[PDB]
Amino acid sequence: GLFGAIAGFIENGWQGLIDGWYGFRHQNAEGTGTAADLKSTQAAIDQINGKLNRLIEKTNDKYHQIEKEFEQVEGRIQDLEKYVEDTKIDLWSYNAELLVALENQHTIDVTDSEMNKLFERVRRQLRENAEDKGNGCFEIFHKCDNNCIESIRNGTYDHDIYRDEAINNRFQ
Amino acid sequence: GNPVICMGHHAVANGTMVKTLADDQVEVVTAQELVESQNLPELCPSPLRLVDGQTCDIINGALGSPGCDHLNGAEWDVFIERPNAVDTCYPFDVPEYQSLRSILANNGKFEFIAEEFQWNTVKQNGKSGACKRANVNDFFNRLNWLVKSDGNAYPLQNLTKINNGDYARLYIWGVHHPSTDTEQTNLYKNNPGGVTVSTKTSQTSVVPNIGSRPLVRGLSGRVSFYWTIVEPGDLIVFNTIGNLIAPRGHYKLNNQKKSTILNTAIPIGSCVSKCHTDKGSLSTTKPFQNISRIAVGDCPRYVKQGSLKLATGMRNIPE
Ligand SMILES: CC(=O)N[C@H]1[C@H]([C@H](O)[C@H](O)CO)O[C@@](O)(C(=O)O)C[C@@H]1O
Ligand SMILES: *[C@@H]1O[C@H](CO)[C@@H](O)[C@H](O)[C@H]1NC(C)=O
Ligand SMILES: *[C@@H]1O[C@H](CO)[C@@H](O)[C@H](O)[C@H]1NC(C)=O
Repeated sequence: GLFGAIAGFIENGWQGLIDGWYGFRHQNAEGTGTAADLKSTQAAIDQINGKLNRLIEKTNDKYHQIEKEFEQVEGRIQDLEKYVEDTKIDLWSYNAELLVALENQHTIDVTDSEMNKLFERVRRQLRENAEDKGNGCFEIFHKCDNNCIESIRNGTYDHDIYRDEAINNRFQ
Repeated sequence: GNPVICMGHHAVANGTMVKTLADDQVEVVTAQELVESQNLPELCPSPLRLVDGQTCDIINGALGSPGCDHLNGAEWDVFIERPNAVDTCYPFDVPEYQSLRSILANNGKFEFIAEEFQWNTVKQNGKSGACKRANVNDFFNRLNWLVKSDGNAYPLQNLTKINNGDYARLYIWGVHHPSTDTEQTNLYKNNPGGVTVSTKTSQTSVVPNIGSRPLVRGLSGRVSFYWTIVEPGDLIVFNTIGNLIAPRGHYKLNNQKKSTILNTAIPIGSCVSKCHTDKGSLSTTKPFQNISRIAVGDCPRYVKQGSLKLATGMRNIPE
């Protein structure tokens, strides 16, 4: 992907994460947990279902067309009919082939992008209280119990509360 | 400082391979197939109107061959024409066969209108052993076989039908080809015969065609069938010195022709679908199909590929 998160600095996905596309995994003094992130999940899903909807409905409402099957050759007029139908099928096959390749390259970049937005969002909440470890993980330089963790996950973490503690841990 | 928080994404054990611009095989968590490759083994009678020709193809249905009375008055979106249809009448050909079959199929109904043609002194309603109706000699019930009077008299014929109705008319008429000059003379007196049909805007003339021909249904004789479309305000004139297979009237044309024909053996069933292929109906939401190029109605687009997977999820990287 263009952003290098999925199959990049996140080395793999989590099979244990079964209730969202993206989420958080932590370790603090009282244990470990895995929780889904709803916003990032929903953003990815919305952009993909949108793709699907535009796609699945075409309108190809055709009735009287031309003959496409022949028992014996007749020459000029029949050649032209076969050539017209064969030309049409190749162009539509090309269109289908290109369409799916474009859509898939985009889908993969969107999902890598959303992973990156999620990581960047948490990086911004954490301010000077944490350091990027390089594998999609932050080392948090202050005590962070289950309520603290959940405040990071739900967007209410207030970096000022723990800054003095974290600054002192980071540089001495 | 020592607690750790990690941002991640889901994965499953075994994902689906897709193609991108770059790669022929990328594994993603989910995908959706965009090519329909399954069909129903039946044709759906709803919501499009299907009419089954059964033993008649559409040309025989129009001519009124034995076995085709069930098609009288019939209206269709799609005429279903069976590969195993069979001629039940006098051996015949249509010089522009596919063009007439197209016009009938497109038109979309068999709405026949009887007219009376006051043919002079010639004997009407000729029948044949090659066109049995319930073991009785008969003919195309939409055509009228004319022959000489009992006292040898096939005079020049000259009748006109004027169109002052609010719809175009389709007249189907024909020309009989004896296999000897002896046959010619005992049927139509004169030799050669000849038909010429005309409108304000056109003109046709057929010279009958005498010669030995292979036996079809026990006969060497033939009928060549033609047609004439007569718009409102125009007229049709029939001229004969012999050999005319005359019309009993005309078919109505719709102003707007929106129907078509599908040649298939597939049985009509009980399902619902608006997409019909010659391999049967399609019941799908997919945008493409590889089942048949022959497809009628509201169909996915036909393509050569057997499969095209659309990714509906991210790269799958398990563990
Ligand atoms: C007189 C007439 O119009 N119809 C007769 C035909 C035709 O004269 C020939 O088929 C023309 O080639 O000949 C028959 O033997 C037949 O085929 O059933 C008897 C039939 O009554
Ligand atoms: C019959 O032909 C005559 C002349 O040959 C012509 O005046 C007349 O209009 C024709 N009648 C019909 C009904 O076409
Ligand atoms: C359509 O695709 C399937 C696989 O998706 C394949 O097995 C089948 O042969 C294809 N049909 C035709 C007519 O090519």
